[PDB]
Amino acid sequence: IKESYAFAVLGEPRYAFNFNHFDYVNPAAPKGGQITLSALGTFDNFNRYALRGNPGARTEQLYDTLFTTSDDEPGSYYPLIAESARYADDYSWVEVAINPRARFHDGSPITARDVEFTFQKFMTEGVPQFRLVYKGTTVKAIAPLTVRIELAKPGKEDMLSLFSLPVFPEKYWKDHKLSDPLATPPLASGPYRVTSWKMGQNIVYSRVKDYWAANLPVNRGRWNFDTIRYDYYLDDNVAFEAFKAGAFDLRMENDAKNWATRYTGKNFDKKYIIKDEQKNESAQDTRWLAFNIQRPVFSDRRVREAITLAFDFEWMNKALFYNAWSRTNSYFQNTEYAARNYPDAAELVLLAPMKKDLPSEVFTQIYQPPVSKGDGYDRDNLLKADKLLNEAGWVLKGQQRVNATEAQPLSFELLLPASSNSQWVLPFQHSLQRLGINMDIRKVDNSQITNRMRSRDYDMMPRVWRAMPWPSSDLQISWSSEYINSTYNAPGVQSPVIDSLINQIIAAQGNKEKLLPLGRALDRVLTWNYYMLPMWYMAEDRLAWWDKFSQPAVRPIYSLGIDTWWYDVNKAAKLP
Amino acid sequence: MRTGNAX
Repeated sequence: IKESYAFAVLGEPRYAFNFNHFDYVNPAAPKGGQITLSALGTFDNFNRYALRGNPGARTEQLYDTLFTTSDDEPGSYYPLIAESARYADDYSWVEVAINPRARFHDGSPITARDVEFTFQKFMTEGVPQFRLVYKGTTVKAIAPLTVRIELAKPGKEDMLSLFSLPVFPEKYWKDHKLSDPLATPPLASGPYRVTSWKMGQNIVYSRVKDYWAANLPVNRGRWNFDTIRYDYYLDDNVAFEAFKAGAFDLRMENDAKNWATRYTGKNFDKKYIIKDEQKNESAQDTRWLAFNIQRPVFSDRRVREAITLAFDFEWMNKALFYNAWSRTNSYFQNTEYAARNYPDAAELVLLAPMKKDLPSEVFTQIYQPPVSKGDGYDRDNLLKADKLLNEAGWVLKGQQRVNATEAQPLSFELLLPASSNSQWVLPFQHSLQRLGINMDIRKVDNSQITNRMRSRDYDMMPRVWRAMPWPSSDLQISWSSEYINSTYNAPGVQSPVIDSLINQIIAAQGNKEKLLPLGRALDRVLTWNYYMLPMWYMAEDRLAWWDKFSQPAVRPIYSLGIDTWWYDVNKAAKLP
Repeated sequence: MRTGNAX
């Protein structure tokens, strides 16, 4: 019925008419030069899609996809390997036309068969959540350059997400299981190719100079550097010192003390290094500490509420962090879907049927993480923590909390990446000790952190909840019970309340008017159950770089736009 | 994420 060259999850695509290049690029940007970047931890293989292993920097971008997303919109799709698509009004089937000029790096064509092969490969050797999400979906080459996708139930976002699948060359991947790590880079297709590396230490990408899609609208003014090099550092302090010394070119500064007090010295005086701070109005990544609620120590909501009360954010922000941070308080932070007011009538129609299985505060209060006076030793909050612990059966015997029936101490392990700056850890450990709670600290390397995060082999560990601009069907992978082993369910929660709210969200894909009370209602359930302990976020981007680059006039809303930068040989000439 | 494990 319909045929289009652009798509959007909600509303209309911004570049629907006369699309020559994005607003946030310089179409005339020159090619050449190197950018060197840091990475924290280590890596051991090149397959981002395997069941295990520690994949190298940028290995999620080795392959082009059927459509690609703009960076100044939440979810709009524009042609890459595909030229266009025909589709049913409900998006339950689509026929994708493949660009006949599309090529892998060895010069061979990308065909409809490669896409069909790619879907079956993920279905049979991929991450276990893929065959669950696309249960009943088929992907079939119906012509040499036409792929037909059919969904067994309506899912406009699930359809559009298949446009982001990497398109694998069958001629290489027929000889490699998708679940196995790769010691060597696979045959690929994107604008940059791995050309050298040292296992665990560096990866070098080279610009593909005859890249078949270099002049497509989505690519104009992007992929300008001839070389992108990643050097690995074991902790962020030595990385920050290497940046100041000139060892790499660009730093995203996530430490408040570094920004407030350490952007000093010869290289800043002579303006060799540029420091930039821009406010950011869009959806925000948030930091949390995950409670593993499958372990007895964190199975009681009252214990999780009490440990949250012991986390003195106002003191940390004032005494340690130069008042730089804002407190995390939503799984839809800084969007319309955050539950920052009282439930309206539409939300109550969604929530009231489940009042038996909900904390009563969902209906009567706005969720607010604990606030202290910032002086330290908050009497009100620590008295309330004691009150909740006693009710849950953890009582003081001597100086240590002990189960009132068994007599087993209240004790747990905080699992920590050795690479992180963790100035907040000892203050939190001290506050818990004053409640009689023992928290052991275990710092481990990047490979053990990845292995144990995936298997949930922890009592508590830090987790980042990525920015979610609308209530996406991805939510089921992180929260719904059948996806408990996807590696994205940090607390280990299997709740029929969550499941019903997310099943309604998945049934309303692409329908904003109904996703709005659904998202706010889900936010209330996730926050009021204290599945995780809210830390902090900042709505500004703090960046610094050596002055060898120039940038477009406009920065994209949803990323920093580094792939639109270029090497400026006049500015570079002025550096030592 | 439907195509890869957490990192």
